[PDB]
Amino acid sequence: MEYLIGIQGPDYVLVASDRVAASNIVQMKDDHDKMFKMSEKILLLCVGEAGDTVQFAEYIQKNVQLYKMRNGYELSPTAAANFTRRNLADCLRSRTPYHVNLLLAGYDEHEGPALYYMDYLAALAKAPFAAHGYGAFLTLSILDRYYTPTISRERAVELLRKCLEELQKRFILNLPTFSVRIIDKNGIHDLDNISFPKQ
Amino acid sequence: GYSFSLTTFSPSGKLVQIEYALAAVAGGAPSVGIKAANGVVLATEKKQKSILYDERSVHKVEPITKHIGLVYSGMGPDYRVLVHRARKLAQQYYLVYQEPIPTAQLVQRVASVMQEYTQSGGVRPFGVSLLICGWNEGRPYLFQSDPSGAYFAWKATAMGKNYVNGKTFLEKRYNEDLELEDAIHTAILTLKESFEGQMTEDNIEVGICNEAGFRRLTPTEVKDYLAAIA
Amino acid sequence: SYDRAITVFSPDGHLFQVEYAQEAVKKGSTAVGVRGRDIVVLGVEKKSVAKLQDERTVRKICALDDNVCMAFAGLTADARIVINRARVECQSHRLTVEDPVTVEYITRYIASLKQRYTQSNGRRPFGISALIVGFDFDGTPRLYQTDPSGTYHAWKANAIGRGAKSVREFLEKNYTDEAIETDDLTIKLVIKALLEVVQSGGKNIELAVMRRDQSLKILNPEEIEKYVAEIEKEKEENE
Amino acid sequence: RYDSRTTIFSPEGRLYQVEYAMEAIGHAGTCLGILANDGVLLAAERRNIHKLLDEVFFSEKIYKLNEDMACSVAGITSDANVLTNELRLIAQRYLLQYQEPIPCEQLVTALCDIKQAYTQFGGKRPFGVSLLYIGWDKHYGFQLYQSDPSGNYGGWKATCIGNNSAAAVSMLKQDYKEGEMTLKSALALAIKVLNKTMDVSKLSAEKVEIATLTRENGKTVIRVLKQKEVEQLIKKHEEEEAKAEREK
Amino acid sequence: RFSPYVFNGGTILAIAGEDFAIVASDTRLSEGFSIHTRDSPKCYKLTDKTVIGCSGFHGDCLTLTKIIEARLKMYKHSNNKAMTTGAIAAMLSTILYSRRFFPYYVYNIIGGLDEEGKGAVYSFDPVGSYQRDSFKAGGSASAMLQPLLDNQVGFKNMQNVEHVPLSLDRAMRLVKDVFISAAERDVYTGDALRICIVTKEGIREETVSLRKD
Amino acid sequence: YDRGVNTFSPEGRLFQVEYAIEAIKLGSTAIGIQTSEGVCLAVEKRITSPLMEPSSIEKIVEIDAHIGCAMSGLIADAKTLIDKARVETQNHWFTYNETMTVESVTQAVSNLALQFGEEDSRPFGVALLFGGVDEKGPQLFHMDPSGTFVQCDARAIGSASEGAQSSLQEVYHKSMTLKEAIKSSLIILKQVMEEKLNATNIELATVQPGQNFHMFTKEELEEVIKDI
Amino acid sequence: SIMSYNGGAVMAMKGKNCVAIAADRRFGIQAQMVTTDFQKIFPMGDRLYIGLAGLATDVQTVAQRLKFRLNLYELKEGRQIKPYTLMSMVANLLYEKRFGPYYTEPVIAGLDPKTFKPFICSLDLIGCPMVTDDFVVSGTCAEQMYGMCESLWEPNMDPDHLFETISQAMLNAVDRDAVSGMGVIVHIIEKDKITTRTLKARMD
Amino acid sequence: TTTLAFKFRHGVIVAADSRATAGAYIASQTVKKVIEINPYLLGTMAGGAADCSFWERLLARQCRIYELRNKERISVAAASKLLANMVYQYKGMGLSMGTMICGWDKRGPGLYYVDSEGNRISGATFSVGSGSVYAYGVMDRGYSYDLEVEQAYDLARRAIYQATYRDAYSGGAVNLYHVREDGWIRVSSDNVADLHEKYSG
Amino acid sequence: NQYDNDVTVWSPQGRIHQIEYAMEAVKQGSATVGLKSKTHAVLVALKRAQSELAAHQKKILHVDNHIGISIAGLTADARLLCNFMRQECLDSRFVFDRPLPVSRLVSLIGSKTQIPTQRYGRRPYGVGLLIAGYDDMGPHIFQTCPSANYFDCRAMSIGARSQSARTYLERHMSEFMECNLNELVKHGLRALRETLPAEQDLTTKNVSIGIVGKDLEFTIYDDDDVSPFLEGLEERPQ
Repeated sequence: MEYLIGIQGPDYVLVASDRVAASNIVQMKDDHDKMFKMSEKILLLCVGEAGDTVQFAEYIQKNVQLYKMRNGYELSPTAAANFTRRNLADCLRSRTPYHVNLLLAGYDEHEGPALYYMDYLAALAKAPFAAHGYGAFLTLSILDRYYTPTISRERAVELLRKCLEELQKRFILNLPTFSVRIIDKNGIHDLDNISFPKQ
Repeated sequence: GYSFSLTTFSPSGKLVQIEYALAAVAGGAPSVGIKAANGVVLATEKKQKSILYDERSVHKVEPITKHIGLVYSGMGPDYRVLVHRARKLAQQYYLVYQEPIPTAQLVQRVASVMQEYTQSGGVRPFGVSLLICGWNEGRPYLFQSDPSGAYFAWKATAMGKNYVNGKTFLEKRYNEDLELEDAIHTAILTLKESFEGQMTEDNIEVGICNEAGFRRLTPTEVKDYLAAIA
Repeated sequence: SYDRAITVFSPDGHLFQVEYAQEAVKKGSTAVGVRGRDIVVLGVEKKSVAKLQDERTVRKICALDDNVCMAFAGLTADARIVINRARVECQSHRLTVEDPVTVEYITRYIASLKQRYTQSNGRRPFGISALIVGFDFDGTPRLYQTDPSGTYHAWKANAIGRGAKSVREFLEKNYTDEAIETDDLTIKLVIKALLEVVQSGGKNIELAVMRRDQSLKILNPEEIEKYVAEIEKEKEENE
Repeated sequence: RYDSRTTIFSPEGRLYQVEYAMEAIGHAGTCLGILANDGVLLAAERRNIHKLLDEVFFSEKIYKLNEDMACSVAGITSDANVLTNELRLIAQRYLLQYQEPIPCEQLVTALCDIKQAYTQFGGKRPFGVSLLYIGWDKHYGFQLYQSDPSGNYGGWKATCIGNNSAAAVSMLKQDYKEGEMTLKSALALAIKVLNKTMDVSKLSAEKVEIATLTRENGKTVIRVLKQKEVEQLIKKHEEEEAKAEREK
Repeated sequence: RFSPYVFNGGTILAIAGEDFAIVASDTRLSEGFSIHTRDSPKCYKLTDKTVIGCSGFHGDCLTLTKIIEARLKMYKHSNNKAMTTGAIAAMLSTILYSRRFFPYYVYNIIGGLDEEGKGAVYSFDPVGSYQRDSFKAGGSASAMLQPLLDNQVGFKNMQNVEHVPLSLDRAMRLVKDVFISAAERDVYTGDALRICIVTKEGIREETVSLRKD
Repeated sequence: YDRGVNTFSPEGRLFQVEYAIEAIKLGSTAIGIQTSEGVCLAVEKRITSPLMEPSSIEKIVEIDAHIGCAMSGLIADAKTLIDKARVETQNHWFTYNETMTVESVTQAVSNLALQFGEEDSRPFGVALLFGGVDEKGPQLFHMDPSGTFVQCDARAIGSASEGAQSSLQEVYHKSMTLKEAIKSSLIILKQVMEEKLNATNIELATVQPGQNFHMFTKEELEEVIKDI
Repeated sequence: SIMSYNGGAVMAMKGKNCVAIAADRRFGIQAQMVTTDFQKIFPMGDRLYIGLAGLATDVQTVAQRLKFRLNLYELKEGRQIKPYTLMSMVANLLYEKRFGPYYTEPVIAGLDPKTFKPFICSLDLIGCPMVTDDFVVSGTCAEQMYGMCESLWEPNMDPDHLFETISQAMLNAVDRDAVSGMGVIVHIIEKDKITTRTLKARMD
Repeated sequence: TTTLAFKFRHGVIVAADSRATAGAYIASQTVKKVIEINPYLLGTMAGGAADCSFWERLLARQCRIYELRNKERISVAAASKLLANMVYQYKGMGLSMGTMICGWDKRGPGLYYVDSEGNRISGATFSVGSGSVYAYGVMDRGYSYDLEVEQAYDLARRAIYQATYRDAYSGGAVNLYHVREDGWIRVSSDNVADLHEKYSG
Repeated sequence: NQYDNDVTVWSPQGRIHQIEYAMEAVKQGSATVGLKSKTHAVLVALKRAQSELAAHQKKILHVDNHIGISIAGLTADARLLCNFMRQECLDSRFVFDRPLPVSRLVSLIGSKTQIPTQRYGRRPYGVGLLIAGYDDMGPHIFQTCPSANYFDCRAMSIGARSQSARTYLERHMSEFMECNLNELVKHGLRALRETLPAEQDLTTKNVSIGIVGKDLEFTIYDDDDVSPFLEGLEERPQ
């Protein structure tokens, strides 16, 4: 339904979710949060069946915390992404399948920043910028029009401003407020909440 | 009165219910096996207790596949059980890989089976030491195992009564480079060294392993060969 | 009636292996632990560096969560298994009700597991006794200890291992009311406990702290030298 | 007196089978690994050096386990096969789950837990086998570890096997090195250790075994080296013995 | 195909009084377009202070009756005392939820006295919810009976009519008239009426016939 | 000999149960007295260290809102039994909307007070006192490790229970009052204890039909102590 | 189809003394692509590759499972694997899910470990092996690659003409294909070395 | 059927109707939907009766066991979490349950929303049922944080009146509960016809 | 004596001493006497206490509307067989919708108790049941044993010093058959008053009497319908 965008930079990962938790007619929650802080430099976003999102939050979040408290150091984004893909692929072929759409944002001391991209059919992907829903389409046109691998973080924020101005113009949906993180050499820094008065 | 049984170590030494199983193995029938340049020859010592017994019923030299010979020195009823295990296991390998199983892999898995039976604590181990050989990938092999689950690789070895004397003779007489026939000759020599002297086409039983495959020889060619071979 | 097995009583009403398994703890390394009012601190003795290897793997003080801290005595393998189980228990509790894990629940888990582990058929009981320190409810400092029987038993200070009676007896003569906080006096209290240790070698001391809000902090063998220097200064001022 | 099983305690509280497993360790092959950066080594003594073998296995104590790790072993030999198959299966499960090589410490603790589960449970024979660890990771580099039948594991830089290696550990402390990562120096040191500690007169190369592990450009290869360099290592060490008798 | 359900019908009435519980029901057991019998009382006396009626699928009514009697004996033979009414209500509710994914297609009414000695009617549903009400009509004749009880017992939709509490004999005349009026129009109703009355002194029964068509 | 739970004696008897009854004796004492006004109950804590926090050691626990308990012997067998009772009470309220009466509580506990079996584990090492108020007024209940449960009017357990029962039968009759039974109990406590009686040694647990909630006395127990 | 959910095309062609394997780069949902760098050719030991086309989840899971059993086999036995051994192993791995099948069409391309003998085979979604001598193809597009490879293959081919032939065949068949496109990776291996090239394809 | 709940400065307002029909046939008019979990927890009945009753009774059981094991009153998020983890074990098997969880917390007020679809969220205002959108309209007209007590009472009373006025599946007595910091309290149980006479003019 | 340890081991004389030790464990229970008329079966037991303040341990416990049992021996096995007994009652009450014949019930008890007397791992049950019931052929008084050789009688008594009770049954088994309930019950306690030493008297609080009749449901009594049964007695002939 909604979509949370995940731009890769040179040394940062620009993720941006929504704050909407509507139920088939009405907007129940207008300050929702879908951001799941796994560890000090690894994030996770989730869109799918809203009974399964909390379950993935529990399972993946807490088991990565379990690895951290066990061994003594933080995971790579790649191993965590593969752990998630393995768990979705295993829980797919059961009497209880899982239907969400994930995308992974991490940061290594060696590999630097990292973006991953899931599916409800449990596929790994190493993308520059991802898509889900219908904001998928409406972001991907402009975002593939104006991408440069050597882009600065302020140009990325400006690009997100511009794309959101295009999102508020031709949807059926409402989508009032978008929350935004950023990952650096330090960790997870929350930027300001990005809302728009329309007219 | 200790060890007793299979769950504890000794105060300082080793496992008594493995050492006694090896003792019962050493109290078994003599046998010899020699790895030559082109083949490996196995041969046993099979005397019937009376003149009543038949020599076309029970067979010591036993193939596991068409290219793998295997003999023992010990107790037949356990020998058959572990052989049947090796048969089924080699067939499982041929199910999975569609390829004849290598003798090292057989020794790995048969050794794992025997070591599993030495695991504590309700069954006894085998009273069976094996001699596994075959011509896999040109170079033939010769693998001796034991009831403890371990294994070796020999040029020539023996198992049974007076195996130390047969081993000193195989150290003396045998060497690295012979033919299949010369290995047959020195194998019958080291078998006749420690057996009783009344040795016919029936008291011994010989299987060879060509590069053309395993071959279990007949009393016809045995009496053709062993009719005063030296 | 005999030292075997764990299942039958004595004729005068005892369990031999319950009483005997505490002796493995009682012959074990010494590790103390006190609570401040705001900062809780503990440490083990007998680092025993044998000159040719690393010692970052032999660390006897760890954590299950960011809010709880560990110690033990007795043999190390049972401590390894119990802590590795307790991490997963803490994380399963976190997968349930979303609170930071209370020290009381995880001590009930560990002692309960240890006891129902003991009651079973021929399982050798874990000859350890853990020290479980945390400050969760508005930073209320708590530390409980365990037992090979599996009895959690809440204290204010603690001392186990070799010669634990004397080391606890020092805290009887040390622990007045106005200990903390006064964090510096809690620091000097840990330092006086380490000076009152059975060997007090000065370099074999390893201590770790928690200010009830921060993380676990491993100190440095120069700050502790200053602490021993000012403790000897206090001993000279007593003269 | 209070013998019978592994479980439960003898009243001290001490143990029966851990001590007797170490006394089972002591009468076995001697191995060692050395302090080295940019590489690490293993040494081993050939048991059963009788002339009628084949040596077509290339490896009798060494087991190149995952890609970048080998392990020496000592003790009851079939239990070593039992543990090594399972340990390869553990490492390969980790690689299946994460697509990352195993960083060796959780591997070591997993095998220690496998041994420890047979220490507590009853009535089972605990593994009377100690074994070594060499390997490389992304977090510490070249590493050395000592497994024990108790389930305790020691991170060493110069390791210890039983009664045939207590004098080896004494020579390793009295001739301790630090700072030199040159592998040939540590190989000469190991040659000296096996020259004194083994009772082999003049150190025949058929009674020895040496395996090394170096880091090459992305690969972390394991070198089970052959016999001729061992021969010239013997000649080098005996030339050093001539250098030692220069003081006469 | 095989269907697991069939509609037997039935009509169950209950009235909570000042100190009494009246439960009455017809005894017709029918199926489709035929009559199996003209004598099958849906009412059952559990204790001295508890009467249950069960309509709907007849086999589940019988089975549920037997299981309820079993658990009554279990509670008494464990705890040396009989149940109250609401305890039986909670127990029946737990059973009906215990077969959630294959339900009993059975309407249920428990009437009886509380510990204060007053009437208490617990209605039910085929899935297992319940509540303490004064009067319910269960079965196919539910809608034919509920608004009249709203008229008389509840005095609803009336002006300047004060609240007199319901006596016993007036309630008896009410039950006779409502079953005659419903038997005139329902097809799952007639030929008899089994009226059970719970007092503080025991259980009274009374059989009033009806028209025979 | 006698070596195990699966072997009788030539005269009786277990000979494991006997050693459990012997293992009652090691514990600290506790005294409860049934009075129709309500059940009073007492215990000794036997504090070792000043570091030993006194309110942390549990002796009176709360099973139901009107049901107390007291333990005597191994702590953790008692904790298991308290856990099971806490489960089972709630199930009884669940399936019946009412309070499980205390005799039925004790039948439920004594169902597997002896279900000891290692094949097809050991018997438990604690005796328990149950105090509560059912419909028939207050109830005071005394069980054992052997599951032989009976009602007692004023039972004493544990160490020095002999002279406790002696001086108890010396002072008891049927028509006692509340505070008189309280002071009569704590007299026997300070006769059987070794330490000076103060606010940290003992604790009381009083349940009344009109005062069902809070089966405990906190630091008014100081005032009850100073009246002797 | 279910095979046409993520697209896919894998071509292998046997040369004279060498063998070449190529695949597409596009990954995405039914009409919406995602990325251009999806790996479908995986190295399994030295001088022995495998190609996978079909559902990408089964592709990655089957590749990791085969890597698992492959490493266990090559560490139980120090020699490297022969290609027929790989073919029987893959057929066994597929046939274990007889009624729960993965959705893929594996293609194995490798050389002889002792000689330079080339080898091609391809399998079905239940484990039916098939060895040929000219070429094997898999994926969503089939008939295009069949027509092109039956049009342009010769029996004895120098590696340059083998490379250019598989290049033109893949480029034309992918340009006729709709759901699979967006660049081509080419692996040409031989006894001496391993060559990997990427072609300038139509990105439409 | 229509419930709502909204929290403010002085605790939480909980109100609902009491009509529970059987299709086009009204079963009752006096179904007490707001299930009393504890002296400190209150759940509602939203769509399907047996699921709401059973699983909230099981939640009350588990809360009592938690309190007796930890000597400590349970938090609200804890209850919503346990309820969602219990209900999620029958996903797809056809349970209808859309209740709300209210209670006072160490963090203060507590308001969560648990579905049989497992849509565990917090928030400030909620309304469940068929005629819930009517209540959303009139409440989000009348919502603030700084309301008074009688203001919130008349607000929720107006809200349930509007919801039962327009929808046909809603009616009966209007219950009205109020959560405080110490404990909840029933405010009133008002019939619709009295409210129509009172508010109509 | 090394063979007198376990149930499985046959003796070299063939006598399982575990069974006889279970018998001697049964003999340390309370006194109880069961006896029937043609129409009424009455079993009467004796209570004991731990102390003076303590209550008396009950012996006669309810089972079913036409079945009630006495007991002597262990209490855990008693309630275990009680649960099994009630289960066997209500199972056939559920299936067949009839009350059970008593004989097949006690055969079920014997088959239940056979397996803990033959295999290893469970001790034989120390048990003292006296079972009174009503099938279609009237009252039955059965007795049990730990050897599962259940006996049918007309009048038995088990427990400590029950031999004087047995001799009383010998000298009044001709007289039991014709009388009505009242003097039958006072015959029962004129066995129980000889199950005691003569320097004390059978009181109220120590006795319980259970009557089940061919038209009368099984009912236990304690001091209150028993004070009517305790009158109508003479002293012992001192």
